[PDB]
This record gives sequence, structure tokens and C-alpha cells, in this order.
Amino acid sequence: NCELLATCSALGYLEGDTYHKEPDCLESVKDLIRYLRHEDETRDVRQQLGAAQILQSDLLPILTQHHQDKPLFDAVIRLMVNLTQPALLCFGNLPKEPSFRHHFLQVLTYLQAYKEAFASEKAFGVLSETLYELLQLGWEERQEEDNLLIERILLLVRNILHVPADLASAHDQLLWAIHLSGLDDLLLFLASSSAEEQWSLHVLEIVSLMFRDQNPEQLAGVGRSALNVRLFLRDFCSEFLENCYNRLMGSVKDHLLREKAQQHDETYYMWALAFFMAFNRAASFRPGLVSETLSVRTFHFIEQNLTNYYEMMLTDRKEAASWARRMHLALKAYQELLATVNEMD
Repeated sequence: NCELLATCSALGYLEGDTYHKEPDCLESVKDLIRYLRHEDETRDVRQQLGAAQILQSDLLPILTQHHQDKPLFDAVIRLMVNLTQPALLCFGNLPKEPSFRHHFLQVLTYLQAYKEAFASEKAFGVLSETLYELLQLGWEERQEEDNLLIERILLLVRNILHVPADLASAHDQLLWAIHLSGLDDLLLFLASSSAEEQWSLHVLEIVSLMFRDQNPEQLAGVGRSALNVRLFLRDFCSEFLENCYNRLMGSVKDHLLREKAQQHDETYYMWALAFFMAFNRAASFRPGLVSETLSVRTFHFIEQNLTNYYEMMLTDRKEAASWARRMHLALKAYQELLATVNEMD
């Protein structure tokens, strides 16, 4: 706290449009990570750093201007991933007391501010360049530090798109920065590549969050975001269906079935099935582009999930509202299957 404020002033400063580090910068960044790992139940550390606007005043300048210092750039990414964590995941559940509730809402206020700071083509430019380079390396020729940095970049993009909650202009600005930086092309590459199946859950979360404000029939152009953002999303969705959906949805489902222990969030799969099958159908694309989720096996899988959610809503009563939300996403996916099959007669 006094330690915390001394560490923050030992990062650097901006002389005009230029950021000057201090020689103990990498050290200070890592100290801030240690503080965040020892914070109380108030999440005081991330609240203090949020109040101080360290992410904006220091970390983003370091990221954009000093990205050739490899250990420091990696340290800053780690810190930003932790600082951009969804507020639900920081406090666990929603505070009912007027105390923790003021905290939760302060954490969320800082998340919303980080989301607007990231509205910048140079931030995403640096992330996309770095990701591009990391992926040029063959899959079995890059080190665990390389895969670990891929993972953190994807988690950071995920977290920034997630703000403020689970499944207007700020998100739109992020989408445009994703488009202008080329990160859109890296996401499509990752989705369509058998060799990058380890990243498929991360990529599906990012793609689903990119489309969160959108209506699939409207986007398909047979009847909110600015027109040039909607056109970019239409183009992205078209390419995604043409080249990526079957592969990505097949790999996600594989992870979901093989890694039950990890309690992956399978709501992104349910959300994506309903959105992208609705778009494919509205656009009159060929059925083959959604064949992976248009099958008896998919009916069975959605039915299994809907049964499980419904049973949990009735037995895990302390979380009944969360299970009801999951049940609603599964049901919407089932309705889209039924609507698609019913138009095949």
C-alpha cells in the first residue's frame, strides 16, 4: 500500500508523447503482480491500481512503446491479464452487502475504463504483431514460454471484449481496432487450423464476444453498431462460416467432452451454435458450412446439456439463477436446431 505506491512511481513517466522507463521497471511490474496475488477479499490492490490508472498511465505506454524489451513486455501482459479479469471472477459471487457491493462496482468501473483505453489500433497492433510472430514458429518448434505468451495475449483480448459481463461504442471501437490491426485475420487463422486446436476454446470465446451486440438475421442483410462495423462483422462471419466454423466447433466440443474436470464454460458453444446457424440460414448459405452442428449427435448433445442444466436448477438451489441462465442458452441452441431442420422439408 505504501509499498504499492512506491512501486508504481518506480515504473516510469511520460515526457510529452514519449514514455521513459526506469531501470527497475521489469522489477516493479513483477512486484505489482505479487501484490495482486496477496490481496484481501476487498480486492484492495486492483482497486488501488485502478484508482491510480496504472494500466493507462504506465502499462499501455510500456506495451506500445517498449515492446522490444521481451521480458518486460511479457511481464506487462501478465499484469494486464490479471487486472482485466472479470469482476465476477474476482469476488466470486455478487455482493449483497452495501460494502462488498461498493467494491465489486468499483472493480467494474475500472474494467470499463480499461476497455475504453484499449480502443486503440496501436495497442492491438502490438498484440497482433507479437501474435503473428509467435505463430510463424512451428507448433513443435516453439517453447512453453511461447505458448504461454500466446495464451495470455488471447486471455487479454478475451477479457477486454468481455467487459462488462457474460453472455456499445466502446465495444465497437475495439472491434474496429481488431479489424485494422489484422488480429481478425489471426483469429480466423487460429479457428481454421488443425494444428492450433489447443486454442479453440479461447478463440470461440473471443469470436462470440465480438458478435455479442448483434442480430444474425440483420447482419446477413435481410433485415446499434455503425454501418462500417456491421459490414466488417458480416464479412468476418461469412469467412468464419466458409472456412472455420465446422473445425472450431468440432474442436471445442472435443475439449468439452474430454475435459469435464476443468469445468469449462460451454455456454460459448451454445451461444455460437444459435448465432452462426441462424446467420447461415438467413444468408442462404449451403448447409454443409454448419454440418458439424447439424446432426443427430448435436441434437443428443444439446439435449444432454439441457437435461443437466434443468436438473441442476432444481437441485443446486444456491446457484439456481445461474443454472436457469445456462438452461436458457441451451434451449435457444435447441430452438435453432429445430428451426433449421423444420425448414429442410
